[PDB]
Amino acid sequence: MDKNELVQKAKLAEQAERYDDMAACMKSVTEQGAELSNEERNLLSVAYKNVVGARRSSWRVVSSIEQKTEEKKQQMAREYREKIETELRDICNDVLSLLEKFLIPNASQAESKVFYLKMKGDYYRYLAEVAAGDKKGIVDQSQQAYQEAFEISKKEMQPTHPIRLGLALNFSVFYYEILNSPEKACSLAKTAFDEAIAELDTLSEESYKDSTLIMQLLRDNLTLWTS
Amino acid sequence: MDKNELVQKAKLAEQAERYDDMAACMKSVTEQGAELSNEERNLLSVAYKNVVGARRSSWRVVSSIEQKTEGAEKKQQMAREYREKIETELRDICNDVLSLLEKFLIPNASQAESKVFYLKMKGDYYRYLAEVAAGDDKKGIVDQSQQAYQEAFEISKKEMQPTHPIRLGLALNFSVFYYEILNSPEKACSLAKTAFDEAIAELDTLSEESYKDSTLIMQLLRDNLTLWTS
Amino acid sequence: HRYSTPHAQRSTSTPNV
Ligand SMILES: COC[C@H]1O[C@H](O[C@@H]2C3=C(C(C)C)CC[C@]3(C)/C=C3\[C@@H](CC[C@]3(O)COC)[C@@H](C)[C@H]2O)[C@H](O)[C@H]2O[C@H]3O[C@]21O[C@@]3(C)[C@@H]1CO1
Ligand SMILES: COC[C@H]1O[C@H](O[C@@H]2C3=C(C(C)C)CC[C@]3(C)/C=C3\[C@@H](CC[C@]3(O)COC)[C@@H](C)[C@H]2O)[C@H](O)[C@H]2O[C@H]3O[C@]21O[C@@]3(C)[C@@H]1CO1
Ligand SMILES: [K+]
Ligand SMILES: [K+]
Repeated sequence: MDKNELVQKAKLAEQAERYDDMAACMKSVTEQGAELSNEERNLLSVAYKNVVGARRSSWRVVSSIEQKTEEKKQQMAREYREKIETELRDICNDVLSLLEKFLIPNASQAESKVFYLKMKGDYYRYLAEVAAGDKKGIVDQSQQAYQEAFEISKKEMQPTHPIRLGLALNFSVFYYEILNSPEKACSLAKTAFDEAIAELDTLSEESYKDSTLIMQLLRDNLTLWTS
Repeated sequence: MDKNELVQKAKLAEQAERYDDMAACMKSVTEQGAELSNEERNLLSVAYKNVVGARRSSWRVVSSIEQKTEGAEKKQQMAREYREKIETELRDICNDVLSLLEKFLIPNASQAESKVFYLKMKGDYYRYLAEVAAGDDKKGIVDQSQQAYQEAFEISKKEMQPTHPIRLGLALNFSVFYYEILNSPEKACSLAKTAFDEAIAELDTLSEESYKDSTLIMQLLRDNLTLWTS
Repeated sequence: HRYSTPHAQRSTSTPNV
């Protein structure tokens, strides 16, 4: 069917490193209205994170150049920044709207509900990195998504589950960079690592690589934030 | 001042890794009709090489998948048409560049050095088209690439020192064209060995500004020789 | 420096900086 080949195409765009094509394929799958499988939602996640990632990366560069140049070379950098922000906001809006309209309503399992709320949290947070007001409203929307995500996962998922761990990783970063609370970021990160270390028997052969990778990242952040 | 802005934007685009923007800026500079400075033509070529380079890289990934899915009719057809879509972007980018070269760059190039630069570029972008052409279309495209490279080769042999990065870079690419496009490993080795040895002979001709580029390209010339022997 | 969850011979011609 259509869906099965949009997915195969998505996979081919990915191997070709054509992430706009990958996102456009996975967006069409999503818009067909059926619940995504794990593979499909992972492909959707990877596609859009690459698309938005390129903008955030460019944004950090340009904005840094602008901040380092005091007085009309500055203007140029500012207007280039703003042009990048617009791309970036359009991308995040596109995603947040897919979450609200198709993905979060149809999610029949806790695992996939947590996944989508984590995504919602992440894309509001990217909007936050680049907002100024307006901003207060955006931060709150990110926080409420990650919070509901975090409550569901605490009740429904093992501490070593990659989704639960990754949610803890990003929520932690949100506390640190967005809310400027180092201590709460460290406490969220520390608890998530320690609870996984105490339950390493709950790793599946299918999952353990993802799990242990995020564990390392959780600790690396904790190291960075304390040392 | 306008051109200077376009150039500043290109450098900004470059730092933000936005190569479509960088190429759009430098193409505008080019279309103002004046001869490019060294830095400008270097920027123009960096920008476009990154833009076409992404398709070439995509084209090779997709081809390799299309071959290794020989037995699976559906998978392999999807690959063929994805490949064909990439080839279309690739040809459009090549045509864009080749058209800038014919209309502005080459006819106005008033120095041997910039004539060779632009003819190398012409040999390069026809080479990139020859990479994905077939089969009677391919013949005239291969010929276009070889003529551009041959003229650039003759000018540089006559007007430039053997250690000049542009002269070395042309030898490098022209040797690659023999090996890859005309399946002539021995001609390729001969071209590269000569360029390498002629540069080695005249190492006092390097300047503080040139040498790092030159010695890099020499190393590449000998890397290819090594590869192409064994 | 802080990590969020990650994403995830041939002939040489003249390189591109
Ligand atoms: C297209 O999917 C890519 C990714 O999805 C799965 O991994 C997810 C994943 C990763 C891994 C590599 C850590 C990074 C992207 C991705 C899809 C996303 C998320 C992690 C944790 C939560 C996640 O950030 C999504 O949050 C919305 C969860 C959902 C991860 O399990 C899969 O197991 C990996 O094994 C192969 O496939 C995965 O990568 C593989 C190719 C192997 C690891 O290389
Ligand atoms: C936009 O500038 C890029 C490049 O242009 C110059 O180098 C050219 C260059 C290189 C170098 C790094 C080998 C690769 C790209 C570029 C622009 C292109 C060409 C070489 C030889 C011929 C060339 O292929 C263009 O072909 C038409 C010639 C024209 C090279 O001299 C310059 O010296 C380098 O020093 C800095 O700037 C250069 O790279 C630097 C940043 C230093 C080397 O890192
Ligand atoms: K994400
Ligand atoms: K080139």
